[PDB]
Amino acid sequence: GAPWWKSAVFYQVYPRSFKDTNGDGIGDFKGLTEKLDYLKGLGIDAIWINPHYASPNTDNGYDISDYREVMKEYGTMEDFDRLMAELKKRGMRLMVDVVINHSSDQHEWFKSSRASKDNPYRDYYFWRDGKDGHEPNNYPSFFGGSAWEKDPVTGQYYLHYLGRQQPDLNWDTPKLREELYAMLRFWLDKGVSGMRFDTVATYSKTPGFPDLTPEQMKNFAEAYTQGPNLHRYLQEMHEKVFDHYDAVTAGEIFGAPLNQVPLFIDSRRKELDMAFTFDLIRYDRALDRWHTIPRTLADFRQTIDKVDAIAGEYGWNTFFLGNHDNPRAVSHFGDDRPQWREASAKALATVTLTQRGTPFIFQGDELGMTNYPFKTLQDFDDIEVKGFFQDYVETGKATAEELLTNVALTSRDNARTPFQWDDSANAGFTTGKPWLKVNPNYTEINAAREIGDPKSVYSFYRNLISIRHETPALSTGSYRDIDPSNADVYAYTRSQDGETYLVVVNFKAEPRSFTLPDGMHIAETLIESSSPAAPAAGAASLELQPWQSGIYKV
Ligand SMILES: [Ca+2]
Repeated sequence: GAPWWKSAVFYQVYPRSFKDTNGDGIGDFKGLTEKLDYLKGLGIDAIWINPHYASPNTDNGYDISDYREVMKEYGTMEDFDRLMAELKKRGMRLMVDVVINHSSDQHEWFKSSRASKDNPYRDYYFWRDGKDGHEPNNYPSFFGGSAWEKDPVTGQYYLHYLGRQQPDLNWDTPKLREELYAMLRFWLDKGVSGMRFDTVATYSKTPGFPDLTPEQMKNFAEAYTQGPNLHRYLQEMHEKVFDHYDAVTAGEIFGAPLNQVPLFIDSRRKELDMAFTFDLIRYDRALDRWHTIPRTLADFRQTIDKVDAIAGEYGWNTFFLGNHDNPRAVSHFGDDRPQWREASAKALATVTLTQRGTPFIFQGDELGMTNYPFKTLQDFDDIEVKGFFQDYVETGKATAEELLTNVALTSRDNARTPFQWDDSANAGFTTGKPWLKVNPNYTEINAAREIGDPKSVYSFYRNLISIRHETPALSTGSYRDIDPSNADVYAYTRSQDGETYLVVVNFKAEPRSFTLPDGMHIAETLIESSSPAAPAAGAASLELQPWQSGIYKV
């Protein structure tokens, strides 16, 4: 019998934008804890929360200044415990975000580290001499300018792949690794059911920090995942920590080449249980990460196929169409125009809940929430956008207008707009002023209107989730794409123990025909979206309306 997490449905909560209960315009623990019935009624088994630790919030939780206290905005340790207690009451599990590629520069380790060259915490981080009057090498940072930042106190530079205020932690130092393990135990001893490892692939640094080649320079993300001790560190963590608990582990394997993913998730390797990969969510993103490249369904399905293949027999994939780091699912993979939004958010739901892997639903997608209509660069909270302005506008590579028009479609802030609960002031997210503006379409896209309506996107999510739970083939069954070259109609089977299901999803806003594989016939129709009528028992083909989806037993 396969583990519980292979057949669970996860939901991702970005606490900052989920539910505010005290008017500061920032979501919090009490807010999440109040919405657990909503989550439970949806069908959700397990929730992954974004970072909830003490932080200066230069990168909204991903710069942690104390790994053993909760973030002051979210509430208190007691609130957190209540959150756990309430989830347990409902038979739900918590996965937390674990952010140990870097800490905050306000962490006490970094404060001590930077204080002098000879202190017990110097090697908890990377400090290095400049070269030829400048940085130690040509590493760029994700968040703009150099990955190296000079400290006048010592004259040395420290490494930061992320923002200046997120110094990278030095995993080559045994005492630092040991501290990380003791920290992971402090959370696991409290009964957390899962841990999601932020940028898990960049823990290992290249010895000698040589320069990146001009090639490696255009794809720095990948270069940062090539550290030679990476897998030895992941194995040690497992042996010293995960072996002693029963929590599931999942890595954000950002920037790694797809062929290396099995090293992280082959269960025989005793590293991680599940992979978040980014081949799909970035399949139409340019190497600079702010332009987009036109792709088709054929690219979409071929990427999924490849990613499926690498899980193999002993590895396991999560599956996701959206997260706090990417544009909104229906906007990016669907068609969010008002006449197609609901139909294509339904079709993407069918995709999400029939993939082989553990699906993760990002807060708000079950309502068909969309990208935000940003109007000026000042509308972005996102430090990644500030970084693009620094790297591309101030250098004369692009104008402010070219940045705006492109990052409007790609920016993480599209995912971070407050969750749309009802059509009251600010979608009922807060009674104060939201930290990031609510999307005006809230008057038409809100949980209250959606739950009341059997034909809504929400109701469709709920129904799909019930179907998935009832049908083991749809979680753990094999996956086979009927026709990978087809750019109109996505279609594939899921099979387990003699039972085979067929999923067919029209990606065109026009009617289309689908012909079943020779000798395959529709036995039953489990569900359809945007269909006027189910096929007949024995059908050898299908007619599809714009954006129609369906799951059929064959
Ligand atoms: Ca609050």
